[PDB]
Amino acid sequence: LPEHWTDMNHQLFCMVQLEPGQSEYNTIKDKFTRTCSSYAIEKIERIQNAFLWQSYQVKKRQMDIKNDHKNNERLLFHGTDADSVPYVNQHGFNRSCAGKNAVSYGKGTYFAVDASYSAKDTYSKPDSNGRKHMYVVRVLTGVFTKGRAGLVTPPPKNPHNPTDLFDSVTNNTRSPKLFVVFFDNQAYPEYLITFTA
Amino acid sequence: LPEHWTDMNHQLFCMVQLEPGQSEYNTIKDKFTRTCSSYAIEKIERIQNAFLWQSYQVKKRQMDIKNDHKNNERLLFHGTDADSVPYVNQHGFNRSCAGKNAVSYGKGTYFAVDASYSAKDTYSKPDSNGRKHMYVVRVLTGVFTKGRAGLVTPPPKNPHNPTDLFDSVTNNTRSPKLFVVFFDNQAYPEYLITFTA
Ligand SMILES: NC(=O)c1ccc(Oc2cccc(C(N)=O)c2)cc1
Repeated sequence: LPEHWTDMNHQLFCMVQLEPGQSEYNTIKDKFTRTCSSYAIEKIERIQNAFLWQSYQVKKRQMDIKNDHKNNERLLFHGTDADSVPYVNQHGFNRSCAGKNAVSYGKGTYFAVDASYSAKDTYSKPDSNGRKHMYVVRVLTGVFTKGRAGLVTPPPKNPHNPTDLFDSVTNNTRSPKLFVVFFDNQAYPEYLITFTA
Repeated sequence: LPEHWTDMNHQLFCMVQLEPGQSEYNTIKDKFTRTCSSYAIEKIERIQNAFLWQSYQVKKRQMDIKNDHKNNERLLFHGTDADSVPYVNQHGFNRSCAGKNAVSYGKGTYFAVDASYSAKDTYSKPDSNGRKHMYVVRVLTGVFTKGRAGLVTPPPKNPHNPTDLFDSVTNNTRSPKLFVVFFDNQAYPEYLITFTA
């Protein structure tokens, strides 16, 4: 487990409230405010989930071996409803629970490049207290191609070798604004931003 | 990587045909003929998939910690069509693939206690030549409960803590004949039996 995590005292899961003025808080606030300067952050929690971390780090090492010295990992955003937060914190992103996106590039879990996209009420639905929830997520985007609405897995790189897959798909390979992943443990929910108008 | 695997010349995937009449072949054959003695076995292959094995073993160690005992694994059967075999050998079982058979106990991957159940033509579909395909699968069934139609994950053990889930579901808790799992890397395809009626 990473050495800068708080001691969890044999526990397997903890949310750690960050302090404004720490580089760790300030980098996430800045990444968010870059496209959502109209909203205000209530708090930023670091998600310490030992099992999700272990399974994700195994998938990352495998994709680092399989791919040719790629940057396989991106830090992306995911807006969701309050009712989903306890499940995501504990169990991560389940494609079987994902909504149809208004532009579908496949049946999987969607992640945004820009906080502004995730900040829409469609994704980060305001709870009964007007709190919106957005995860900051390590995603194994790996080698990607433009997706299509029919996909239940990423497409093959080569139609004559149908099992050798792209790692993820995007809306546009030149100017990616979203990624879709189709496997468990391809995404680590690292931070939860709680925010308001 | 387990002792009984054979050398892979630094490769990460191999299908290894078992030698008839040796101890490993005999063991797997006996599990099949216990309920399928009227069938003809053409061959048995050991599936040596390093990445699938690693991801599965990580989930096993996690479930052994969580359940506080090491009785979490069962050896079960899975019949499928010839066209799904390459995908299962490389990627394992995927709840998102199944646009085919019934899902009465939930939208997960189905496994049989008896080879005779998996030997049905609706699962192990005969190809042009009457060849049928069935996997022998290590499944992390863990603590299980009765399933029902529409489940996307196992139910919670107590709805007072709705994120602490059962590991799998079954048709019948007292005398199970099938198990359903809802997460990637909860099942390792260990052997592929090629056979005919
Ligand atoms: N009662 C049901 O509706 C039912 C659903 C799926 C079933 O599928 C299975 C069960 C066990 C194994 C296999 C298989 N693919 O080998 C398929 C069987 C019964």
